[PDB]
Amino acid sequence: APDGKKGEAGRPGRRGRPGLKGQGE
Amino acid sequence: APDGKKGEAGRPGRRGRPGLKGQGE
Amino acid sequence: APDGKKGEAGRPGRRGRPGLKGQGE
Amino acid sequence: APDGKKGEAGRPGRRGRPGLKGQGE
Amino acid sequence: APDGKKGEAGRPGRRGRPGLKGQGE
Amino acid sequence: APDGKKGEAGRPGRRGRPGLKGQGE
Amino acid sequence: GIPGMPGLPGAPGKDGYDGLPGPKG
Amino acid sequence: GIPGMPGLPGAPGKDGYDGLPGPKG
Amino acid sequence: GIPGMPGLPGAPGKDGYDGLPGPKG
Amino acid sequence: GIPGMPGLPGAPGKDGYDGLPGPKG
Amino acid sequence: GIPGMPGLPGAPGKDGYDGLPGPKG
Amino acid sequence: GIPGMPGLPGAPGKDGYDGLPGPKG
Amino acid sequence: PPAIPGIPGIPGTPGPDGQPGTPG
Amino acid sequence: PPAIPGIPGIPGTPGPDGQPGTPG
Amino acid sequence: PPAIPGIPGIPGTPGPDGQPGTPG
Amino acid sequence: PPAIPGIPGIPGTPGPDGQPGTPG
Amino acid sequence: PPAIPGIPGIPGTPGPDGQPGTPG
Amino acid sequence: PPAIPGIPGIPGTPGPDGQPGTPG
Repeated sequence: APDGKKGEAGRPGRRGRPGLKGQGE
Repeated sequence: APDGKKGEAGRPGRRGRPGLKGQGE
Repeated sequence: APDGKKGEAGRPGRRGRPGLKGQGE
Repeated sequence: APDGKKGEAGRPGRRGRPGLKGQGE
Repeated sequence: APDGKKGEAGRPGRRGRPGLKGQGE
Repeated sequence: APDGKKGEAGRPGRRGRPGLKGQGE
Repeated sequence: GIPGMPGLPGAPGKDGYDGLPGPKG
Repeated sequence: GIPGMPGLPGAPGKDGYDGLPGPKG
Repeated sequence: GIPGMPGLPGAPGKDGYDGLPGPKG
Repeated sequence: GIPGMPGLPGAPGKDGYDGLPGPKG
Repeated sequence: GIPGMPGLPGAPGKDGYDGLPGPKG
Repeated sequence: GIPGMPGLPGAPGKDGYDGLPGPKG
Repeated sequence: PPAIPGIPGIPGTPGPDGQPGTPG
Repeated sequence: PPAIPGIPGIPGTPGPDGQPGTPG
Repeated sequence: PPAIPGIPGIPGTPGPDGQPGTPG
Repeated sequence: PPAIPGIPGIPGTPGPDGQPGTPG
Repeated sequence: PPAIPGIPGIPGTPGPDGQPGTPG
Repeated sequence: PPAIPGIPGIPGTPGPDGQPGTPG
Protein backbone atom coordinates (compact mmCIF):
# COMPACT_ATOMS: atom_id res chain seq x y z
CA ALA A 1 0.00 0.00 0.00
CA PRO A 2 1.63 3.23 -1.19
CA ASP A 3 0.65 5.23 1.88
CA GLY A 4 0.53 9.01 2.11
CA LYS A 5 3.37 11.14 3.44
CA LYS A 6 3.01 12.94 6.77
CA GLY A 7 3.19 16.71 6.80
CA GLU A 8 5.54 18.74 8.94
CA ALA A 9 4.41 20.96 11.80
CA GLY A 10 4.95 24.69 11.70
CA ARG A 11 8.01 26.21 13.28
CA PRO A 12 7.86 28.16 16.55
CA GLY A 13 7.87 31.99 16.39
CA ARG A 14 11.15 33.66 17.24
CA ARG A 15 11.72 35.75 20.36
CA GLY A 16 10.27 39.21 20.56
CA ARG A 17 12.59 42.15 20.23
CA PRO A 18 14.21 43.22 23.49
CA GLY A 19 13.49 46.71 24.92
CA LEU A 20 16.04 49.50 24.74
CA LYS A 21 16.98 52.16 27.30
CA GLY A 22 14.40 54.34 29.01
CA GLN A 23 14.91 58.06 29.44
CA GLY A 24 18.19 59.80 28.92
CA GLU A 25 18.35 61.55 32.30
CA ALA B 1 -26.03 11.06 -0.49
CA PRO B 2 -23.41 12.15 2.06
CA ASP B 3 -23.07 15.66 0.66
CA GLY B 4 -20.15 18.00 1.26
CA LYS B 5 -20.10 20.66 3.96
CA LYS B 6 -20.26 24.35 3.04
CA GLY B 7 -17.34 26.56 3.98
CA GLU B 8 -17.62 29.75 5.97
CA ALA B 9 -16.95 33.19 4.54
CA GLY B 10 -14.12 35.32 5.86
CA ARG B 11 -14.75 37.86 8.57
CA PRO B 12 -14.83 41.60 7.88
CA GLY B 13 -11.72 43.68 8.73
CA ARG B 14 -11.93 45.73 11.89
CA ARG B 15 -12.06 49.53 11.95
CA GLY B 16 -8.94 51.50 11.26
CA ARG B 17 -7.22 53.21 14.13
CA PRO B 18 -8.58 56.67 14.91
CA GLY B 19 -6.30 59.74 14.54
CA LEU B 20 -4.86 61.52 17.55
CA LYS B 21 -4.38 65.22 18.24
CA GLY B 22 -2.66 67.55 15.79
CA GLN B 23 -0.11 70.09 16.90
CA GLY B 24 0.44 71.08 20.48
CA GLU B 25 0.04 74.84 20.01
CA ALA C 1 -23.29 16.98 -15.40
CA PRO C 2 -22.88 18.59 -11.97
CA ASP C 3 -20.09 20.92 -13.05
CA GLY C 4 -17.65 22.65 -10.73
CA LYS C 5 -18.10 26.19 -9.44
CA LYS C 6 -15.82 28.98 -10.66
CA GLY C 7 -13.66 30.76 -8.12
CA GLU C 8 -13.59 34.50 -7.59
CA ALA C 9 -10.62 36.69 -8.42
CA GLY C 10 -8.79 38.59 -5.72
CA ARG C 11 -9.71 42.15 -4.94
CA PRO C 12 -7.51 45.09 -5.96
CA GLY C 13 -5.24 46.68 -3.30
CA ARG C 14 -6.44 49.96 -1.85
CA ARG C 15 -4.73 53.29 -2.47
CA GLY C 16 -1.50 54.07 -0.72
CA ARG C 17 -1.54 56.54 2.11
CA PRO C 18 -1.20 60.16 1.02
CA GLY C 19 1.86 62.20 2.15
CA LEU C 20 1.59 64.85 4.84
CA LYS C 21 3.21 68.28 5.10
CA GLY C 22 6.92 68.82 4.64
CA GLN C 23 8.92 71.04 6.94
CA GLY C 24 7.39 73.44 9.39
CA GLU C 25 9.26 76.56 8.25
CA ALA D 1 -14.28 2.54 7.34
CA PRO D 2 -10.98 4.43 7.56
CA ASP D 3 -12.59 7.80 8.21
CA GLY D 4 -10.94 11.17 7.72
CA LYS D 5 -9.23 13.11 10.49
CA LYS D 6 -10.78 16.32 11.82
CA GLY D 7 -8.83 19.53 11.46
CA GLU D 8 -7.98 21.87 14.31
CA ALA D 9 -9.43 25.34 14.68
CA GLY D 10 -7.21 28.40 14.56
CA ARG D 11 -5.85 29.89 17.73
CA PRO D 12 -7.17 33.16 19.17
CA GLY D 13 -5.16 36.37 18.57
CA ARG D 14 -3.11 37.60 21.50
CA ARG D 15 -3.87 40.78 23.42
CA GLY D 16 -3.07 44.12 21.88
CA ARG D 17 -0.13 46.04 23.19
CA PRO D 18 -0.92 48.23 26.19
CA GLY D 19 -0.54 52.04 25.92
CA LEU D 20 2.36 53.88 27.53
CA LYS D 21 2.46 57.20 29.36
CA GLY D 22 0.99 60.37 27.92
CA GLN D 23 2.81 63.67 28.06
CA GLY D 24 5.82 64.31 30.21
CA GLU D 25 4.50 67.40 32.00
CA ALA E 1 -8.86 14.18 -22.46
CA PRO E 2 -10.14 17.18 -20.48
CA ASP E 3 -6.73 18.13 -19.12
CA GLY E 4 -6.09 20.32 -16.10
CA LYS E 5 -5.41 24.04 -16.30
CA LYS E 6 -1.96 25.41 -15.50
CA GLY E 7 -1.60 27.80 -12.60
CA GLU E 8 -0.02 31.22 -12.81
CA ALA E 9 3.24 32.15 -11.14
CA GLY E 10 3.37 34.78 -8.44
CA ARG E 11 4.16 38.36 -9.31
CA PRO E 12 7.51 39.96 -8.49
CA GLY E 13 7.75 42.23 -5.40
CA ARG E 14 7.79 45.94 -6.09
CA ARG E 15 10.81 48.17 -5.52
CA GLY E 16 11.77 49.13 -2.02
CA ARG E 17 11.09 52.65 -0.87
CA PRO E 18 13.85 55.11 -1.72
CA GLY E 19 15.77 56.87 1.10
CA LEU E 20 15.16 60.51 1.97
CA LYS E 21 17.59 63.26 2.92
CA GLY E 22 20.18 62.84 5.65
CA GLN E 23 20.83 65.52 8.22
CA GLY E 24 19.56 69.04 7.94
CA GLU E 25 22.92 70.79 8.40
CA ALA F 1 2.67 5.67 -15.14
CA PRO F 2 2.01 9.41 -15.37
CA ASP F 3 3.55 10.21 -12.00
CA GLY F 4 2.94 13.36 -9.99
CA LYS F 5 5.21 16.40 -10.08
CA LYS F 6 7.35 17.30 -7.07
CA GLY F 7 6.75 20.62 -5.37
CA GLU F 8 9.41 23.22 -4.73
CA ALA F 9 10.65 24.16 -1.28
CA GLY F 10 10.16 27.65 0.08
CA ARG F 11 12.86 30.24 -0.31
CA PRO F 12 15.04 31.37 2.60
CA GLY F 13 14.19 34.69 4.33
CA ARG F 14 16.40 37.62 3.43
CA ARG F 15 18.83 39.25 5.85
CA GLY F 16 17.52 41.49 8.58
CA ARG F 17 18.00 45.20 8.25
CA PRO F 18 21.33 46.45 9.56
CA GLY F 19 21.40 48.89 12.53
CA LEU F 20 22.17 52.57 12.07
CA LYS F 21 24.24 54.95 14.18
CA GLY F 22 23.76 55.31 17.91
CA GLN F 23 23.68 58.68 19.60
CA GLY F 24 24.77 61.88 17.95
CA GLU F 25 27.25 62.98 20.63
CA GLY G 1 -21.48 4.94 -2.38
CA ILE G 2 -19.03 7.79 -2.89
CA PRO G 3 -18.94 10.74 -0.47
CA GLY G 4 -19.08 14.52 -1.11
CA MET G 5 -16.08 16.75 -0.54
CA PRO G 6 -16.05 19.66 1.93
CA GLY G 7 -14.84 23.25 1.33
CA LEU G 8 -12.37 25.39 3.23
CA PRO G 9 -12.82 28.63 5.20
CA GLY G 10 -12.70 32.18 3.71
CA ALA G 11 -9.82 34.51 4.53
CA PRO G 12 -10.52 37.12 7.22
CA GLY G 13 -10.72 40.79 6.08
CA LYS G 14 -7.93 43.35 6.01
CA ASP G 15 -8.57 46.02 8.61
CA GLY G 16 -9.44 49.64 7.96
CA TYR G 17 -6.83 52.36 7.88
CA ASP G 18 -5.80 55.09 10.28
CA GLY G 19 -7.87 58.24 10.20
CA LEU G 20 -5.73 61.32 9.72
CA PRO G 21 -4.89 63.34 12.86
CA GLY G 22 -6.84 66.48 13.94
CA PRO G 23 -6.41 70.03 12.68
CA LYS G 24 -5.83 73.22 14.64
CA GLY G 25 -8.40 73.60 17.40
CA GLY H 1 -12.33 -0.05 0.49
CA ILE H 2 -11.79 3.65 -0.13
CA PRO H 3 -10.41 5.89 2.64
CA GLY H 4 -11.71 9.22 4.05
CA MET H 5 -9.89 12.49 3.47
CA PRO H 6 -8.50 14.66 6.28
CA GLY H 7 -8.92 18.44 6.76
CA LEU H 8 -6.36 21.18 7.29
CA PRO H 9 -5.71 23.49 10.25
CA GLY H 10 -7.47 26.86 10.88
CA ALA H 11 -5.55 30.12 10.56
CA PRO H 12 -4.37 31.66 13.86
CA GLY H 13 -6.07 34.93 14.95
CA LYS H 14 -4.94 38.47 14.26
CA ASP H 15 -3.80 40.11 17.48
CA GLY H 16 -5.51 42.95 19.29
CA TYR H 17 -4.52 46.56 18.78
CA ASP H 18 -2.55 49.06 20.82
CA GLY H 19 -4.45 50.84 23.55
CA LEU H 20 -4.12 54.60 23.27
CA PRO H 21 -1.56 56.28 25.56
CA GLY H 22 -2.48 57.94 28.91
CA PRO H 23 -3.87 61.42 29.48
CA LYS H 24 -2.61 64.17 31.74
CA GLY H 25 -2.07 62.88 35.27
CA GLY I 1 -22.41 9.91 -11.91
CA ILE I 2 -19.27 11.65 -10.67
CA PRO I 3 -19.40 15.32 -9.61
CA GLY I 4 -17.21 18.30 -10.64
CA MET I 5 -14.77 19.93 -8.24
CA PRO I 6 -14.98 23.59 -7.20
CA GLY I 7 -12.14 26.17 -7.10
CA LEU I 8 -10.94 28.44 -4.33
CA PRO I 9 -10.92 32.24 -4.00
CA GLY I 10 -8.14 34.58 -5.30
CA ALA I 11 -5.90 36.42 -2.86
CA PRO I 12 -6.81 40.08 -2.21
CA GLY I 13 -4.38 42.74 -3.58
CA LYS I 14 -1.50 44.38 -1.78
CA ASP I 15 -2.28 48.03 -1.14
CA GLY I 16 -0.59 51.01 -2.74
CA TYR I 17 2.28 52.83 -1.11
CA ASP I 18 2.62 56.11 0.73
CA GLY I 19 3.01 59.18 -1.42
CA LEU I 20 6.05 61.21 -0.44
CA PRO I 21 5.45 64.26 1.78
CA GLY I 22 5.14 67.85 0.40
CA PRO I 23 7.94 70.24 -0.51
CA LYS I 24 8.53 73.79 0.63
CA GLY I 25 5.41 75.91 0.16
CA GLY J 1 -3.84 -0.35 -6.75
CA ILE J 2 -4.77 3.15 -5.62
CA PRO J 3 -2.18 5.38 -3.92
CA GLY J 4 -2.34 7.35 -0.63
CA MET J 5 -2.48 11.14 -0.57
CA PRO J 6 0.17 13.31 1.12
CA GLY J 7 -0.39 16.24 3.53
CA LEU J 8 0.89 19.81 3.44
CA PRO J 9 3.24 21.70 5.78
CA GLY J 10 2.18 23.58 8.97
CA ALA J 11 2.32 27.37 9.11
CA PRO J 12 5.37 28.84 10.88
CA GLY J 13 4.74 30.60 14.25
CA LYS J 14 4.10 34.27 14.86
CA ASP J 15 7.04 35.82 16.66
CA GLY J 16 7.09 37.10 20.21
CA TYR J 17 6.51 40.74 21.05
CA ASP J 18 8.76 43.60 22.07
CA GLY J 19 9.66 43.77 25.73
CA LEU J 20 8.89 47.17 27.21
CA PRO J 21 11.82 49.60 27.57
CA GLY J 22 13.77 50.08 30.85
CA PRO J 23 12.84 52.25 33.82
CA LYS J 24 14.86 54.93 35.57
CA GLY J 25 18.30 53.64 36.50
CA GLY K 1 -13.93 9.74 -19.12
CA ILE K 2 -12.28 11.29 -16.08
CA PRO K 3 -11.18 14.95 -16.13
CA GLY K 4 -7.81 16.57 -15.25
CA MET K 5 -7.37 18.73 -12.17
CA PRO K 6 -6.30 22.39 -12.30
CA GLY K 7 -3.58 24.12 -10.22
CA LEU K 8 -3.70 27.23 -8.07
CA PRO K 9 -1.95 30.61 -8.40
CA GLY K 10 1.57 31.44 -7.07
CA ALA K 11 1.99 33.83 -4.16
CA PRO K 12 2.97 37.41 -5.09
CA GLY K 13 6.52 38.55 -4.14
CA LYS K 14 7.61 40.34 -0.99
CA ASP K 15 8.66 43.88 -1.82
CA GLY K 16 12.15 45.29 -1.65
CA TYR K 17 13.44 47.15 1.37
CA ASP K 18 14.04 50.80 2.16
CA GLY K 19 17.31 52.24 0.94
CA LEU K 20 19.24 53.91 3.73
CA PRO K 21 18.99 57.72 3.96
CA GLY K 22 21.62 60.11 2.49
CA PRO K 23 24.92 61.18 4.03
CA LYS K 24 26.27 64.66 4.64
CA GLY K 25 26.09 66.75 1.48
CA GLY L 1 -4.84 4.54 -16.47
CA ILE L 2 -5.09 6.91 -13.52
CA PRO L 3 -2.71 9.88 -13.21
CA GLY L 4 -0.49 11.02 -10.30
CA MET L 5 -1.23 14.18 -8.34
CA PRO L 6 1.19 17.13 -8.11
CA GLY L 7 2.29 19.03 -4.97
CA LEU L 8 2.25 22.72 -4.15
CA PRO L 9 5.09 25.19 -3.49
CA GLY L 10 6.74 25.82 -0.07
CA ALA L 11 6.22 29.11 1.74
CA PRO L 12 9.06 31.65 1.41
CA GLY L 13 11.12 32.37 4.58
CA LYS L 14 10.57 35.11 7.13
CA ASP L 15 13.36 37.65 6.92
CA GLY L 16 16.03 38.28 9.52
CA TYR L 17 15.71 40.98 12.14
CA ASP L 18 17.24 44.41 12.58
CA GLY L 19 20.68 44.50 14.14
CA LEU L 20 20.81 46.81 17.13
CA PRO L 21 22.26 50.30 16.54
CA GLY L 22 25.91 51.24 17.32
CA PRO L 23 27.40 52.21 20.67
CA LYS L 24 29.43 55.26 21.60
CA GLY L 25 32.33 55.74 19.20
CA PRO M 1 -26.80 7.59 -4.84
CA PRO M 2 -23.22 8.94 -5.07
CA ALA M 3 -22.84 12.31 -3.26
CA ILE M 4 -22.07 15.88 -4.33
CA PRO M 5 -19.30 18.07 -2.79
CA GLY M 6 -19.44 21.46 -0.98
CA ILE M 7 -18.31 24.93 -2.02
CA PRO M 8 -15.67 27.19 -0.38
CA GLY M 9 -16.34 30.49 1.45
CA ILE M 10 -15.11 33.91 0.39
CA PRO M 11 -12.76 36.39 2.10
CA GLY M 12 -14.39 38.96 4.44
CA THR M 13 -14.61 42.62 3.49
CA PRO M 14 -11.80 45.00 4.42
CA GLY M 15 -12.72 47.28 7.37
CA PRO M 16 -13.68 50.93 7.11
CA ASP M 17 -11.14 53.59 7.98
CA GLY M 18 -10.81 55.03 11.46
CA GLN M 19 -12.27 58.32 12.61
CA PRO M 20 -10.11 61.42 12.07
CA GLY M 21 -8.40 63.32 14.95
CA THR M 22 -9.58 65.87 17.51
CA PRO M 23 -8.98 69.62 17.98
CA GLY M 24 -7.30 71.73 20.73
CA PRO N 1 -17.79 -0.07 3.78
CA PRO N 2 -16.17 2.86 1.90
CA ALA N 3 -15.15 5.70 4.28
CA ILE N 4 -16.22 9.31 4.81
CA PRO N 5 -13.81 12.31 4.90
CA GLY N 6 -13.10 14.92 7.65
CA ILE N 7 -13.92 18.62 7.90
CA PRO N 8 -11.52 21.60 8.17
CA GLY N 9 -11.07 23.87 11.23
CA ILE N 10 -11.85 27.57 11.39
CA PRO N 11 -9.60 30.60 11.99
CA GLY N 12 -9.16 31.71 15.65
CA THR N 13 -10.74 34.90 16.94
CA PRO N 14 -8.82 38.17 16.73
CA GLY N 15 -7.43 39.28 20.14
CA PRO N 16 -8.88 42.01 22.32
CA ASP N 17 -7.22 45.40 22.39
CA GLY N 18 -4.54 46.31 24.89
CA GLN N 19 -5.08 48.28 28.07
CA PRO N 20 -4.85 52.08 27.77
CA GLY N 21 -1.93 54.13 29.21
CA THR N 22 -1.06 55.40 32.69
CA PRO N 23 -1.04 58.87 34.32
CA GLY N 24 1.72 61.11 35.81
CA PRO O 1 -22.37 12.00 -18.21
CA PRO O 2 -19.56 12.37 -15.63
CA ALA O 3 -18.90 16.06 -14.76
CA ILE O 4 -16.01 18.48 -15.23
CA PRO O 5 -14.42 20.57 -12.41
CA GLY O 6 -14.04 24.38 -11.96
CA ILE O 7 -11.01 26.65 -12.12
CA PRO O 8 -9.53 28.87 -9.36
CA GLY O 9 -9.51 32.71 -9.31
CA ILE O 10 -6.43 34.91 -9.39
CA PRO O 11 -5.05 37.41 -6.85
CA GLY O 12 -6.26 41.05 -7.19
CA THR O 13 -3.95 43.78 -8.42
CA PRO O 14 -1.84 45.74 -5.94
CA GLY O 15 -3.20 49.27 -5.31
CA PRO O 16 -1.77 52.47 -6.74
CA ASP O 17 0.37 54.69 -4.55
CA GLY O 18 -1.07 57.52 -2.50
CA GLN O 19 -1.04 61.17 -3.48
CA PRO O 20 2.05 63.17 -2.47
CA GLY O 21 2.00 65.84 0.30
CA THR O 22 0.89 69.47 0.45
CA PRO O 23 2.75 72.81 0.69
CA GLY O 24 2.88 75.62 3.34
CA PRO P 1 -4.32 -3.54 -1.07
CA PRO P 2 -5.46 0.04 -1.84
CA ALA P 3 -3.50 2.64 0.20
CA ILE P 4 -4.35 5.14 2.94
CA PRO P 5 -3.48 8.89 2.82
CA GLY P 6 -1.36 11.09 5.17
CA ILE P 7 -2.32 13.83 7.62
CA PRO P 8 -1.30 17.53 7.60
CA GLY P 9 0.99 19.26 10.14
CA ILE P 10 -0.02 22.03 12.51
CA PRO P 11 1.17 25.66 12.81
CA GLY P 12 4.15 26.30 15.15
CA THR P 13 3.70 28.08 18.46
CA PRO P 14 4.00 31.86 18.63
CA GLY P 15 7.32 33.01 20.20
CA PRO P 16 7.75 34.33 23.72
CA ASP P 17 8.10 38.05 24.27
CA GLY P 18 11.45 39.78 24.37
CA GLN P 19 13.33 40.75 27.49
CA PRO P 20 12.51 44.18 28.97
CA GLY P 21 14.94 47.16 28.84
CA THR P 22 17.99 48.18 30.87
CA PRO P 23 18.65 50.94 33.45
CA GLY P 24 20.99 54.00 33.54
CA PRO Q 1 -9.08 8.63 -22.82
CA PRO Q 2 -8.93 9.59 -19.11
CA ALA Q 3 -7.35 13.05 -18.59
CA ILE Q 4 -4.18 14.36 -16.94
CA PRO Q 5 -4.09 17.16 -14.29
CA GLY Q 6 -2.33 20.59 -14.27
CA ILE Q 7 0.64 21.89 -12.29
CA PRO Q 8 0.77 24.79 -9.79
CA GLY Q 9 2.59 28.13 -10.28
CA ILE Q 10 5.50 29.40 -8.23
CA PRO Q 11 5.86 32.46 -5.96
CA GLY Q 12 7.11 35.69 -7.63
CA THR Q 13 10.59 37.03 -6.94
CA PRO Q 14 11.14 39.45 -4.07
CA GLY Q 15 11.63 43.07 -5.26
CA PRO Q 16 14.94 44.90 -5.45
CA ASP Q 17 15.83 47.41 -2.77
CA GLY Q 18 15.01 51.08 -3.06
CA GLN Q 19 17.42 53.78 -4.15
CA PRO Q 20 19.53 55.38 -1.39
CA GLY Q 21 18.98 58.98 -0.14
CA THR Q 22 19.97 62.41 -1.44
CA PRO Q 23 22.51 65.04 -0.30
CA GLY Q 24 22.21 68.66 0.99
CA PRO R 1 0.05 0.78 -14.31
CA PRO R 2 -1.88 3.40 -12.29
CA ALA R 3 0.37 6.32 -11.20
CA ILE R 4 1.64 7.67 -7.88
CA PRO R 5 1.31 11.34 -6.75
CA GLY R 6 3.98 13.95 -5.79
CA ILE R 7 4.92 15.50 -2.45
CA PRO R 8 4.76 19.18 -1.39
CA GLY R 9 7.77 21.45 -0.65
CA ILE R 10 8.60 23.02 2.69
CA PRO R 11 8.82 26.68 3.79
CA GLY R 12 12.25 28.38 3.42
CA THR R 13 14.34 29.23 6.46
CA PRO R 14 13.93 32.61 8.15
CA GLY R 15 16.82 35.02 7.36
CA PRO R 16 19.66 35.89 9.71
CA ASP R 17 19.60 39.18 11.55
CA GLY R 18 21.21 42.31 10.18
CA GLN R 19 24.61 43.64 11.16
CA PRO R 20 24.70 45.98 14.19
CA GLY R 21 25.38 49.76 13.90
CA THR R 22 28.52 51.86 13.50
CA PRO R 23 30.46 54.20 15.83
CA GLY R 24 31.25 57.97 15.76
